[PDB]
Amino acid sequence: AYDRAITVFSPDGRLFQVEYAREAVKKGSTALGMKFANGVLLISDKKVRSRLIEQNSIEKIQLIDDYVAAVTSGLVADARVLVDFARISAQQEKVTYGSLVNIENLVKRVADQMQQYTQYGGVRPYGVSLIFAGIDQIGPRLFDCDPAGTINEYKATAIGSGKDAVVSFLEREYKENLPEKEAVTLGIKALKSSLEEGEELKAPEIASITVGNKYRIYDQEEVKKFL
Amino acid sequence: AYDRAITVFSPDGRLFQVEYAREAVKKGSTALGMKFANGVLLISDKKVRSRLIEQNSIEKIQLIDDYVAAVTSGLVADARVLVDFARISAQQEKVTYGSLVNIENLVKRVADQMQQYTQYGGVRPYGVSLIFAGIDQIGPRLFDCDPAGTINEYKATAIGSGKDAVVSFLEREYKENLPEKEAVTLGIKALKSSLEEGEELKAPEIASITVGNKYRIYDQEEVKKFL
Amino acid sequence: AYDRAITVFSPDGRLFQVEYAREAVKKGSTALGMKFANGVLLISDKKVRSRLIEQNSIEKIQLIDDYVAAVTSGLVADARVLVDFARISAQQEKVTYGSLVNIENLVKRVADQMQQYTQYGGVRPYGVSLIFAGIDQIGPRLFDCDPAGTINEYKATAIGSGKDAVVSFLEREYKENLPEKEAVTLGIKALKSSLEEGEELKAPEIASITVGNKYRIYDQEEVKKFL
Amino acid sequence: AYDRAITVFSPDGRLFQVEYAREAVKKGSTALGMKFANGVLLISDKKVRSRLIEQNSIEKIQLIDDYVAAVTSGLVADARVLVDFARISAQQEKVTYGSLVNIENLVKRVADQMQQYTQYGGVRPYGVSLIFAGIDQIGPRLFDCDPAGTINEYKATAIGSGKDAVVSFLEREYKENLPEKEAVTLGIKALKSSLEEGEELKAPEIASITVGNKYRIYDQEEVKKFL
Amino acid sequence: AYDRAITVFSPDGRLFQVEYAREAVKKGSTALGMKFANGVLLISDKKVRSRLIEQNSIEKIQLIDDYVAAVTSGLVADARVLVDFARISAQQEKVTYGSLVNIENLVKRVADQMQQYTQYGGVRPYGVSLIFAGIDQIGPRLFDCDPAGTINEYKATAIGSGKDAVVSFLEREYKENLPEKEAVTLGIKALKSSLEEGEELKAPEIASITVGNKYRIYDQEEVKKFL
Amino acid sequence: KRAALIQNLRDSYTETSSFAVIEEWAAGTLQEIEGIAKAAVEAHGTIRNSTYGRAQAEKSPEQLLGVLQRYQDLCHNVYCQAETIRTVIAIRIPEHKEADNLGVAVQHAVLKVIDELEIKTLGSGEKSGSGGAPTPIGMYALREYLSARSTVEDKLLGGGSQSPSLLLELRQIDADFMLKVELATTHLSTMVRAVINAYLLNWKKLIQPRGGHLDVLYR
Amino acid sequence: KRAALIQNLRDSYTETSSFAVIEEWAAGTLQEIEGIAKAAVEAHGTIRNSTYGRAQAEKSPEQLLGVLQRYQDLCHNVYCQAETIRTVIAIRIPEHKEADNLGVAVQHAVLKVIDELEIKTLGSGEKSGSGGAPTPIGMYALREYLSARSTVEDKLLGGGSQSPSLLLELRQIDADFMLKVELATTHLSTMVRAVINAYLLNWKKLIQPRGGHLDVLYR
Amino acid sequence: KRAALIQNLRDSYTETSSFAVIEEWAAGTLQEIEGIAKAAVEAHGTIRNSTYGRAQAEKSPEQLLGVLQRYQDLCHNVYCQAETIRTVIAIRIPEHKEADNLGVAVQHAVLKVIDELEIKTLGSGEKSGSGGAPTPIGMYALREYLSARSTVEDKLLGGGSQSPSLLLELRQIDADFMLKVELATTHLSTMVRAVINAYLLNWKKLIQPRGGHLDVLYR
Amino acid sequence: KRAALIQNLRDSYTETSSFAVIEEWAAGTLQEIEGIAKAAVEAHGTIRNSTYGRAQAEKSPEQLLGVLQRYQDLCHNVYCQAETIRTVIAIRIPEHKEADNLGVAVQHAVLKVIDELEIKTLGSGEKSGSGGAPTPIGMYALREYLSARSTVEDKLLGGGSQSPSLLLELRQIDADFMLKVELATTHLSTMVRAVINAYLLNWKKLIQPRGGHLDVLYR
Repeated sequence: AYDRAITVFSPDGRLFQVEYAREAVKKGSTALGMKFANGVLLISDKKVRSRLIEQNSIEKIQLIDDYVAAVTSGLVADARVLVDFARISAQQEKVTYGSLVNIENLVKRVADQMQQYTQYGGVRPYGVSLIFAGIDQIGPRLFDCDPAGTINEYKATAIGSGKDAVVSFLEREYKENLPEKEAVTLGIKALKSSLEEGEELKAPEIASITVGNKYRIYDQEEVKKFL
Repeated sequence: AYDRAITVFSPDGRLFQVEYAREAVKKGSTALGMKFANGVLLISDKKVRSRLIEQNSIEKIQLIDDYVAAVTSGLVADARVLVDFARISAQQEKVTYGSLVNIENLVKRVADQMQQYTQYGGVRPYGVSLIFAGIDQIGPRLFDCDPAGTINEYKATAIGSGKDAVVSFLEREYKENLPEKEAVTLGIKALKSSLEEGEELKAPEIASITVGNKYRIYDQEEVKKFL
Repeated sequence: AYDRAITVFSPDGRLFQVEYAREAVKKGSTALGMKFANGVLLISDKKVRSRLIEQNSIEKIQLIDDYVAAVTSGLVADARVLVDFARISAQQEKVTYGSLVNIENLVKRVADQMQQYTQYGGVRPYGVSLIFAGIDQIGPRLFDCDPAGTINEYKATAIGSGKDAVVSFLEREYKENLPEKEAVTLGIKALKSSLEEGEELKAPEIASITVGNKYRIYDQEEVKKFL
Repeated sequence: AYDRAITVFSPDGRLFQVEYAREAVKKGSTALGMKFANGVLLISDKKVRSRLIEQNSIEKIQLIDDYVAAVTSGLVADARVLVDFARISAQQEKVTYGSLVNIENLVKRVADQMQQYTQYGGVRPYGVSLIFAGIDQIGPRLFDCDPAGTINEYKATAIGSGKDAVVSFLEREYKENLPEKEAVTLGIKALKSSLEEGEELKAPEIASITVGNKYRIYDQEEVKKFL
Repeated sequence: AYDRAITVFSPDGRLFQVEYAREAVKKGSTALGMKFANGVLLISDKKVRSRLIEQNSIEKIQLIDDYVAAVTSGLVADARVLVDFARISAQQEKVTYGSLVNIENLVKRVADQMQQYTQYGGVRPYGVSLIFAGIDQIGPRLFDCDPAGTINEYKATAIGSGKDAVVSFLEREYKENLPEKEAVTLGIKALKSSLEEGEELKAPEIASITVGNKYRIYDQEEVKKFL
Repeated sequence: KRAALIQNLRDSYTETSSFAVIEEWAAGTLQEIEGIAKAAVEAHGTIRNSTYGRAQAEKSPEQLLGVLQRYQDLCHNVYCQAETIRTVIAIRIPEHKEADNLGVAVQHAVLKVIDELEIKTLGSGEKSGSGGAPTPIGMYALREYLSARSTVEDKLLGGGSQSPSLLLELRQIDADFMLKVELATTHLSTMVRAVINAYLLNWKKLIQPRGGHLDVLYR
Repeated sequence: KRAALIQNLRDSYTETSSFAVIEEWAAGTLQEIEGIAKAAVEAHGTIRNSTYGRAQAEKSPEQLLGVLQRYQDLCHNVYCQAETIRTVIAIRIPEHKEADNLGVAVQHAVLKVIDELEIKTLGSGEKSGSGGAPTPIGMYALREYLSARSTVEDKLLGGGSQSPSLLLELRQIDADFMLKVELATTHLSTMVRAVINAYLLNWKKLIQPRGGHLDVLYR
Repeated sequence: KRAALIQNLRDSYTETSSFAVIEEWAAGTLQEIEGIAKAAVEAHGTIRNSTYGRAQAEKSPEQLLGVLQRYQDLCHNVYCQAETIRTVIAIRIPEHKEADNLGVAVQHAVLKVIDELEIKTLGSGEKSGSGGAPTPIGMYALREYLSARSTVEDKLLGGGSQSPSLLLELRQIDADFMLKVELATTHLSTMVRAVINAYLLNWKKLIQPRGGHLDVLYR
Repeated sequence: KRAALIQNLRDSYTETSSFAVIEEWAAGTLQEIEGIAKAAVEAHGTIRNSTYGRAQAEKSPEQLLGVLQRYQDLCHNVYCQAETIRTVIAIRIPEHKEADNLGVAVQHAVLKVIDELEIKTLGSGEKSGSGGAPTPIGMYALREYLSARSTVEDKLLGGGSQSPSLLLELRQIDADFMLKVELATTHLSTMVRAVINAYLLNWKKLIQPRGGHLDVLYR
């Protein structure tokens, strides 16, 4: 009887409505990423859909800068509004400081925005989690921003329906500073071990940066190598 | 007990009110479109009504520019308010950039407008889906904007009550770059295979553009050819 | 349990509160109109009431200009507020463009106003439908604006409790470009065939325009001819 | 279950809350008025109360100008707030046009004010009906403004608990252009035939205007004549 | 089920919430007043309380001017906020017109303020009635302002728990233009006949004005005379 | 035509028929209840000032039979007269709507009260199945009397029984059933006067369940 | 095909069948109820002006048997005719939805009223288990009569019994069951006229539980 | 005229009649309950200090019969006096409205309490059907006594039976029914004093269910 | 694997099995109900045009036995065919959630209607415990017939009894149980056609209680 409003705690002291937005994230497809020797990558599972769909607009990975990028999971409407807010906040940070100096308060803008809606009635939260990744003045960054707004810097994570299984794999297999290729194949194995039996891993979008370089997205045949 | 407010998630994390606006779309008549060799078209089913009605104002297809057009399905009140917002947004994009440079953020404006109402209490969503289509600096475009706001670039789609059957047909029959006539007849067969048994396809409105040309709507006797 | 708020859809995706405003229209008396050879008319049934009432203020037909006029059906309070808004919007259109150039966006002003209240909580819709008719730069116009806001250009319509029976008659009897008198008598027969058995058609108010002329309302003895 | 909010229609399409304000009017004492040969009058029943009450402040009839006056029935608090708004709107009309040119949009100000509260939640309507009467540039006027805001020009009416019986009498007895005295005695007979058996008509306040003259209220002994 | 909101009428047309504020007035102690030969007085019952209380701040009678005064009954918090608003409105009337010209629209300020809260949701009414009394340009005044806002000029009244019994006494005993002393003793007898059996009338605060003079409050030993 | 059949029902059972029933209850029924109550008072003491034997198990007390028969005929008349008001109200229950049921609820309330009247006017033995109020005897007063008495008369006449508590049980059948008659008449007085109150305050909403002047609002 | 089977049901039991039942109730059923009521009135007084003996326990009262049989055949006909209207309404109950049930609630209300009709038309003995209204006799009128009479006839014929209250109990069986017949006919008159009112005011929502012109709103 | 009939009811059964009943309960009824309770106390010990045989199955205990008859007459008087207050409240239940039922709910509450009084004053055997409170004996005290005693007296007298538990069961009938009388008088004391409290605190809303000074607000 | 067992249930009892049951009901079951109804009509009049004696208590009416046995076999077949649809719906009741139960409520409603069908198809004697609708006979028609007839045949054959009401009670057993058969067939016609309507309008939500295209919304 308490899980109807965003502004009511429970006898344990729980915000169920926030947790149900977190459950809405869990219905999205798995997307992971990690940092390595001079840079970070991102991997995102895509169960291949209608060939009528222009492939340009089903990419869960999105460029928020030449030097910051992210991936979502959850509601697609809220997901797109969020990556829009990430882009606009990157531009505001870049115009007030001359450059996106550190990725952290880009994600703070996004995080405070997502947090505020977990507090006021008449508003629902965003049912999306986001994984940011890029290069700044400090180096490789990797965050995750959840529906409640909580951000944490990682060396590897996932989001989506697999998230527990992927972080379980990476929790016992990931070793830092892998050269890019070896890192990618480790992350592919991580993504593989989150599916159910009988499911064949289709082609997932994967993209990376190294320190001093810009973004690139591996096209489908460079992806096709690690199948 | 959770499908009463726009701002409440469920034990799965579902927004039923948004889904019921999507169900309100499903009660509208089928309308499809696809791109082809230098251009895009749109087809819209119309079960012919009262001859007292001036035919000028039952057109589901509407010109938002000489170079962008769309078609709706759902609530007719919200439908007209939406095509009005699409027109005004096209004019604002055209005045700030000199021309409608890309169709994409015309549809982003419409999308963000439709998304915002799926988040705040005291407001209901729009029960309309829209299919945009035109030529820009890039070329043939084709989107669909749903009640939640979600936009996706396609090479072919439908909306309305037939949508699943039409996208099921096009999913196994559509081949890109057809010369305009062959494309139209494929889309007519798509629209045919979505009706129920005994129903005869009446005359549907169909319109197209090619790259470098303006709009034209096939009049009823050019339509009458492909019956 | 969903027909209590204006902002809640249903398992089918219906807005019942809007439909109940449409039901509130249905309790008003029948009023019809059609266009003909150079002009449009309007007919409105009136079950004759208290002779204490000054007849100047029971006219369902109202002049929104010398060149636009309309008729209502539904709640009398909302009806008068609406014909006021139609008049004020005609004056704003006339002052920004020098003249009421086209009737269509006078009715767009009225339509957007009536639509907006079908979307926000804390406001109820208008329980009135309006039939606009006049001469513009284009020629004879004839619209109907319903509680949800939906406008449609017709060649003949009705509103009110008879509406289905009158549009059923006109749907099989109306022929365009009748000279004014013959048109009026057709519309009188239309209005006659909507009453119940035993009811005698009293004297209804009827008014018309021709292209290049102003308004006139047939007085009761010119009306008395067609009984 | 629908008669709790001002903003919810019913399966028939009824605004019960507005009708309940109309029922609140029905508990007030009867007050009538009519126009005659060059002018209008008003009659108001008063069951004589506490002799400690200064008689200057139980007058249901109130002067909104030297040339407009009215009478109320319903809630006494809302009644006085309404006659205040009538006075203030008379002064605003008089300052923007030099004089109270027509009584009609004084009553439009009052009517739009009373109508607005029948539409927005968090506000209740006024439970008062008002009968305006005076002389303008046109001549004798006589309106009634109900809780929903609906105004109508009459030649005779009542409001209050008797209203049906008085308008029933006047509906079969009233003849226009009576010289003032004969009119008053007809209205007294009208007021008499609305009471219940055994009740004796006490002394009612009555006041009138003729064209070109100001207001006057018949004092209790000029009233005492027509008992 | 309708006595929960300030904005909902009933099948009779009753505002129960306003009536319950009027019931909250009824739990306050009796206070009366009347006008006489050149002036007005006020009498207020006080069941004598804690001798720790400074007697300066249990006075139900309060000076709103040297030439207007009042007495309350009901909620003590709302009572003090109301006598504050009466004082501030007296000062605003005095600064815009040079002097408190007539007591009536001081009480109109207070009355409109108290009425407004009987209409909007999210606000409760004031549970206090006030009796104003003083000398103006006209002469002796005596009003009562109830929770709904309704003001009436009297020659004698009470408020509080006795109100019916005191107005019942004065309704058959009060004669106007008594010299001050005789008036006071009549009002004391009025206050006496409202108590219950066994209760002895303690010392009540009583104060008066005559025309051209200022205020004075009879001290306890001038009061002690009329016991 | 349907409106003809509805008007044929309502003109047949109308408000003057129901109010004639209410007038008959307000005068004659109440004094007849009181007369049967006083007869039960007198017969109870006539039983009380007596000591029985075998001879009182050989003849039925015709005075008690007459008191029971008078109460039974009263209950029959009150039931049929209540059914008259039931039909008058029930043929004016309007079209079923989810709102506008203000006067419809008045009709359901008054029909509920008349239900209570006739459920405590209709007869019942000791059912031993209900947790509510046990119904005072009703229609089967003389039936239940003669059954419960004939059992003890069979046990007393046969050789016969030697239980003196059986003989005093026969005596208690006589006194107890007259006592039940006077209890029942007191409660029927209460219930009849309650129904008279309910009709005479609610008859306007009973006949017109909703008032329609929609042409003032809807034109 | 499914729509063919639905149309096959609805064309078979239609609105003219239900309204023909309502016409038959509005004329013939009501005068037949009244005729059986007057026959019960006359037979009750025929029993009342009599004093019984052993000879009245030796032959069954064929007049009372005929009155009970007429009431029984009436209840059978009224039950079957009510089941006709039940089927007409129940084959037009639409697809189950959580909203749009305005006319569906009208159907449930009218079916609830017809339930009351046939639950007080179907028969029952004195169940002694219900706290509601005890049902007037119903279908088993002649059955309950002959059972309750045959018990007393066994006790009177056998040597026989000597209880005079048993003989007057047989007399009270005769008078009381005719009294129950006339009570039951009065209540059935009330209930039948209530159902006639309910159908003739609600038939539009009974046949069309929801009206659809969604193409005006949804295009 | 209708108002004449309503005034004829209310002037006939008024507040002074109901308060005279409350005065009689507050003094005399309570000491009569206490006297019957003390008589039950003494008779219970008179049974307790005894050992029975065949001779105690041959004569009914007239002292116990008198105690049961006194309690029975008390319950009759308390029932009729409660029905007086029931009628006084029930003839002042106003017009049925969906609001303004503040004092109407007071009337329904006090009638509910008087319902409890008379449902535990009216009599009942061991019904074995209810899950609520089993009713202390009520009106049928002497009836249930003589029935349950006459069964055991038939079994003891006939040759007779040889069960000593049957003889001690007769003894336990005697002691247990006096025990039930004193339990019942204690509970009736509690219930009567509760009803006296309810009336003396609620009589203003019982007689005036709503106060109307609408001319102050509606003019 | 669990999904294998769920698919093993659903492929075993599928929608074509349930709709084959609905087709069999829509044609053959209804004409068999009507044939047993006409046989009950004819047998009732065959009993009616007769006067009985001791000889009719010496042989059982094999024609009535055959009519009861046909109705019993019909009720068995209708029960098993209803249980088929019950299993088809009940093996597609989805995972229990606090929302998304729109089509789940359709399943509960249709199962509730089939519950009504089989609760008035399963048999019951006169239970005298329920306040709802007494169930028309059901499965135990020939059982209840032979029991209630054999009691009267024992009383008539033994010397035998001399009650003529007992003989006419045997006659009324014969006529009344055929009457109950034809009442029961009319009500079963109504109920079967209601269930056919419910399935043929609700089968889409019965088989798919919720539709999932969440990948459009959740990606």
